[PDB]
Amino acid sequence: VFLGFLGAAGSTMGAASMTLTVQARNLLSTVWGIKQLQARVLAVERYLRDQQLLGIWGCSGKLICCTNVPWNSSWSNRNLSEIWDNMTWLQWDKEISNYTQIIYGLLEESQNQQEKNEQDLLALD
Amino acid sequence: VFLGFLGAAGSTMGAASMTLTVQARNLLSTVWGIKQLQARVLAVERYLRDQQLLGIWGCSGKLICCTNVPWNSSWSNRNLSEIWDNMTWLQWDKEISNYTQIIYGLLEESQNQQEKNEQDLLALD
Amino acid sequence: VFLGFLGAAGSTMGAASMTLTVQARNLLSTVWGIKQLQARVLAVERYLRDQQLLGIWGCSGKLICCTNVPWNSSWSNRNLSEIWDNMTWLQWDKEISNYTQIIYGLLEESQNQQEKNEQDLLALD
Amino acid sequence: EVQLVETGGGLVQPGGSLKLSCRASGYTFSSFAMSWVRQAPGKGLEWVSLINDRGGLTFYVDSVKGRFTISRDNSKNTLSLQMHSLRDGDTAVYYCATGGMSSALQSSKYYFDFWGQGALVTV
Amino acid sequence: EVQLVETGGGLVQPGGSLKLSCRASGYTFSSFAMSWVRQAPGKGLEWVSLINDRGGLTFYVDSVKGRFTISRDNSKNTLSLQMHSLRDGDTAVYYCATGGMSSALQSSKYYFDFWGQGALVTV
Amino acid sequence: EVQLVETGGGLVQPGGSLKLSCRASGYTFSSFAMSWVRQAPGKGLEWVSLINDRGGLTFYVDSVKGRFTISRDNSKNTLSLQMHSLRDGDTAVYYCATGGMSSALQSSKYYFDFWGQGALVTV
Amino acid sequence: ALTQPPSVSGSPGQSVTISCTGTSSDIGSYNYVSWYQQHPGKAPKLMIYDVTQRPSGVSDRFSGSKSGNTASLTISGLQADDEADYYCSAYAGRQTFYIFGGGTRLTV
Amino acid sequence: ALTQPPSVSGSPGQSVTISCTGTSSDIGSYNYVSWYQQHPGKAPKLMIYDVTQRPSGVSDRFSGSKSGNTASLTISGLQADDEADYYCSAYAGRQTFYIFGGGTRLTV
Amino acid sequence: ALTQPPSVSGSPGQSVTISCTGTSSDIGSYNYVSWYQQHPGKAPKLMIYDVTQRPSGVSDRFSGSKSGNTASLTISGLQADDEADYYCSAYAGRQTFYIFGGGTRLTV
Ligand SMILES: *[C@@H]1O[C@H](CO)[C@@H](O)[C@H](O)[C@H]1NC(C)=O
Ligand SMILES: *[C@@H]1O[C@H](CO)[C@@H](O)[C@H](O)[C@H]1NC(C)=O
Ligand SMILES: *[C@@H]1O[C@H](CO)[C@@H](O)[C@H](O)[C@H]1NC(C)=O
Ligand SMILES: *[C@@H]1O[C@H](CO)[C@@H](O)[C@H](O)[C@H]1NC(C)=O
Ligand SMILES: *[C@@H]1O[C@H](CO)[C@@H](O)[C@H](O)[C@H]1NC(C)=O
Ligand SMILES: *[C@@H]1O[C@H](CO)[C@@H](O)[C@H](O)[C@H]1NC(C)=O
Ligand SMILES: *[C@@H]1O[C@H](CO)[C@@H](O)[C@H](O)[C@H]1NC(C)=O
Ligand SMILES: *[C@@H]1O[C@H](CO)[C@@H](O)[C@H](O)[C@H]1NC(C)=O
Ligand SMILES: *[C@@H]1O[C@H](CO)[C@@H](O)[C@H](O)[C@H]1NC(C)=O
Ligand SMILES: *[C@@H]1O[C@H](CO)[C@@H](O)[C@H](O)[C@H]1NC(C)=O
Ligand SMILES: *[C@@H]1O[C@H](CO)[C@@H](O)[C@H](O)[C@H]1NC(C)=O
Ligand SMILES: *[C@@H]1O[C@H](CO)[C@@H](O)[C@H](O)[C@H]1NC(C)=O
Repeated sequence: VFLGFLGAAGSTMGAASMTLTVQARNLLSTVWGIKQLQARVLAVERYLRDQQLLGIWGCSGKLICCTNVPWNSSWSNRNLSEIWDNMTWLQWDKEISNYTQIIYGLLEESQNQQEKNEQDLLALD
Repeated sequence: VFLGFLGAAGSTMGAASMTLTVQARNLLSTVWGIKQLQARVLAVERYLRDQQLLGIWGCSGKLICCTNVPWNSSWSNRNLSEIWDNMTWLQWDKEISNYTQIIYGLLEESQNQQEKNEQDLLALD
Repeated sequence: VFLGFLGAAGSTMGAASMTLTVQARNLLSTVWGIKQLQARVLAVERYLRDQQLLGIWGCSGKLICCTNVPWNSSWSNRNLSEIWDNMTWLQWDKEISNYTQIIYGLLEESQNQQEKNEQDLLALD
Repeated sequence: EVQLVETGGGLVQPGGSLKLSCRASGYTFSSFAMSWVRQAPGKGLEWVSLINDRGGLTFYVDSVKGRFTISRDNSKNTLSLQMHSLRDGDTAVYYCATGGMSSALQSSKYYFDFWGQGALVTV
Repeated sequence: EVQLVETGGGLVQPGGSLKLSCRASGYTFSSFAMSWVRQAPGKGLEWVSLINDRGGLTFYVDSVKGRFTISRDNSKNTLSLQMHSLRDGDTAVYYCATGGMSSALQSSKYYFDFWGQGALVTV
Repeated sequence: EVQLVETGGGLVQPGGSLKLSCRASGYTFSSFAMSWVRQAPGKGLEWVSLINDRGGLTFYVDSVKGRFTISRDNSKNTLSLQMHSLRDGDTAVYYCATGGMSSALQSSKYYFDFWGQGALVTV
Repeated sequence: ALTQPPSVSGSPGQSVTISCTGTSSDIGSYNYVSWYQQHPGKAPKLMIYDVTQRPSGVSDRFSGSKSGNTASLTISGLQADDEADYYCSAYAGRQTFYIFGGGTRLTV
Repeated sequence: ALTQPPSVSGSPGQSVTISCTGTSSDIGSYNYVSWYQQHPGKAPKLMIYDVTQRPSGVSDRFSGSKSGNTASLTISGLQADDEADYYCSAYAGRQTFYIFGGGTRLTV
Repeated sequence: ALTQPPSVSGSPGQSVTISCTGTSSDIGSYNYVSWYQQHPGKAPKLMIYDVTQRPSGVSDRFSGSKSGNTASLTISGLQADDEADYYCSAYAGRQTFYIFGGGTRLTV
């Protein structure tokens, strides 16, 4: 499982988006019998929290998920070639750390809950 | 995350159904280093059990999920206006505690497994 | 919950595929207060790992999941009647233990990631 | 040994609501999908409807899709067809037959293996 | 008390881009779905478009599906209809009405309960 | 520098099964989507088929949807078109071209950027 | 569209039954048939909804009914003020929603 | 519907080849073409299924075959008891399922 | 298909504006209208893409524009070497992709 882990860390975002399963499979597994257990418990919570995010968004069970949130040029004005072909995910995460929680809120609030309510109302027509 | 938690506990079920993400995000996180760890483990199991229910039903990854189980007037004869507009979720849960496991069984047994088998058979046509 | 557990272990695979929820619901729950806690933690990890497999495949939230991996006669030349009507799951698992990781790799690599990328490209047409 | 025996057939007027029932014996009824196929007196065969082995999936031709209703009871071994708003084009011998589809766990049965005596319907 | 009052109606040429606006009072605007229904001078009623209570789901007839755009503002209590590429067949009195659908949490409102004065449009 | 060179073109009878192959050079073949576009001797251009950069998504016009099969090999840089059951309306110069779509991670390429010499097909 | 009689007549105090015929996909599939009364120069008004149900403020003299793929509006106790164009509205699914019939001229 | 020759003839002991022509969406897309024999006054009987496969109890004299968008029923060793109406059945997808051809009158 | 004028003419040094008319579902729904120039005996060449955008190597004399459900190709500074058949290409959704217009004969 470990093999290939973080190998595309220095690759472009496009090239590094085809190895998502390699990172995904590496997120899940005498006081030293307690502390290690705590670490195991910690890993589970982190995994579940990320999965919870994917579930409050319409992204449950997916590694690549398309959404209805428009991109804002304030978050980033770079082209697609300057993000996917000429840029790595670490650089992108360093720039967009500043805006992550606005995008997360837009993902959580407007799009998924309005879409879910609209499916609730279309299903009773 | 905590902010707004249980705020719609006294609101109507309709008004309180638009805040589901607020409760959903608050379900997941020296003998005192063990007992607290047990509590953390306990929370995970509860979360997973509820998610497991949603998965055995056709509701995985959703906060609002529509099903094929007809409502039975024996469970409740109240109108929709007397449930969603003039009633809270605590009152509803107190009345329908008596019938919860019948609805859960109907959700688990007839609808999801028959639908899943019917998709298994439609996919081979 | 326990009632009916593994009851179809000796039944045919077809008959034993209608009781999947019974096994699914039984996977989730002083040094003896630590060891038992470790066991609980262990169960969670196993559950999550299996769920993770189902998520890296296109099978999240499903107990029966159809895929795009063709069956290979090298894995098994038996008919459908000799698998579903005249055979149990333990016998099938004993034969196909030898081939499980090839099928798992084909499930993980070609079909789901190519399908996910193709949906990523169809959604922007 | 497989004996299919239709009943409920007779004569009705336009707008009629006619129910046929095919009784099966000699094989496991719940293990096979069933179909209804009709033959006009002066024409060939036409497939009408299909129901799966569990009675949960039903298929119809467009010409009868909103008027005919195939159904089955696996305890009583009875296939049934309820036709509402019968039209002049529905005059035919209706046959019940075993086959037309199968579940994912069985081999393909894209054919009608066994057939019934037939039942005349005059609209 | 429910008072619907349309404006923006008048005369335009083929290819015109005409905007109507219906103002509502006397009831909770955001709690009801709204529709636009048109009546040609010499014909009967024809339903044109439907918008839900939240303004997120819109439905149109095929004849106007790519030309008309229903919209609503729940703070200002204003329903609006923007028609582009107006055709000769679009000459009619347009009415705004309350109803046509409801959310899953309400009772069915598959009817138009309250109506507007109407607004003449001559293409 | 981009050089597209079609081959496999010639003459065939109705019901024929004709295979064309377009060889590409001068650019990254696997990075671009490809299309086939045809021109009848006396008419204008008609788009025939589209294949994405990975060769997993294929699109056709209704008139050829069940008869033509676009395919690509990215190691050999070869685009190919297999037409079965060729009809009299399929007589044309077929051109291979780069473009027509792109993946979500690229800019839109809803146009045909580079073109081939062409290949005559007489049914 | 629904087929509806172009005009009917009735003497005061008598009862009339306007009819309305539709396909099976609309009247015969959904129990949502409503009736509207439009006076000349004014906008319609919902006399009946859901086949048999009356909006408040509407007199009991107006009643509705269904029969297969057909609906009807029974207007009893005809008065001079009932002289109006009556319209059907049927719900016909999700790919199309509301289909109206032609107007019925009521004279007294 | 499938196009099938209205009638064929053959002397006893000779071999006949009933033909059957369909569109590419049905015979040319799925390898599920079955043949039925109906005597006058009785109900059909599955002579062949899956193009080339015979139900048990059916004599070897009946064989089937496909060629592009065309199917055929080769009946060798013709006997007096083969005088029946023969029918095609092709599987044609999920939006429609079974399409039958016209009957073929076999005389001996 | 798109409707395009069969032929236009212009004297050298003058400017011509080839036109192109489409339905609202294609030119009026997507801003993806491209123009191609095909000399007799050769294959087309992308003069313009995305309505107003020119591939590199293409002279500034060629410009494009849109107006509702109509597109246009303004060719200024006409030269003898511009004598070619011009074609439209509009993107028209996912159930169909590219619709071409007829050719426009340019003479100088
Ligand atoms: C590192 O960059 C070079 C170009 O400088 C590239 O060829 C190589 O593939 C990159 N490595 C990885 C792991 O992506
Ligand atoms: C983008 O962000 C700015 C603030 O940075 C905000 O004012 C603006 O409205 C946003 N634009 C969109 C389209 O959401
Ligand atoms: C977009 O692409 C151009 C191509 O010339 C490049 O020079 C430019 O830096 C890019 N712009 C941004 C904002 O990334
Ligand atoms: C966000 O703000 C921090 C400073 O608070 C800065 O380092 C970071 O680069 C900012 N974002 C961008 C896109 O520059
Ligand atoms: C409590 O009830 C009042 C009406 O008595 C209502 O206006 C108010 O919004 C309710 N509070 C909440 C939090 O829903
Ligand atoms: C509703 O519940 C009663 C028992 O409380 C049961 O007998 C009845 O069949 C149920 N009705 C339906 C429609 O399931
Ligand atoms: C339903 O609504 C009516 C409206 O008058 C109300 O009086 C009644 O109590 C409600 N019925 C139930 C069973 O909740
Ligand atoms: C269910 O039964 C309990 C007593 O066992 C009772 O308190 C409760 O109210 C019952 N349910 C309803 C709907 O009354
Ligand atoms: C065990 O096998 C017998 C046949 O030998 C069968 O009838 C029975 O149902 C089987 N038991 C189970 C639990 O499937
Ligand atoms: C099946 O497995 C063998 C090796 O056991 C392999 O060579 C062959 O290509 C496989 N076939 C398919 C169709 O994948
Ligand atoms: C398939 O079915 C036949 C039926 O006669 C059986 O004899 C045979 O053993 C089966 N073959 C395999 C490979 O399981
Ligand atoms: C896989 O190999 C083992 C021995 O390594 C053998 O026991 C097993 O039966 C093999 N698989 C099959 C299908 O025989």
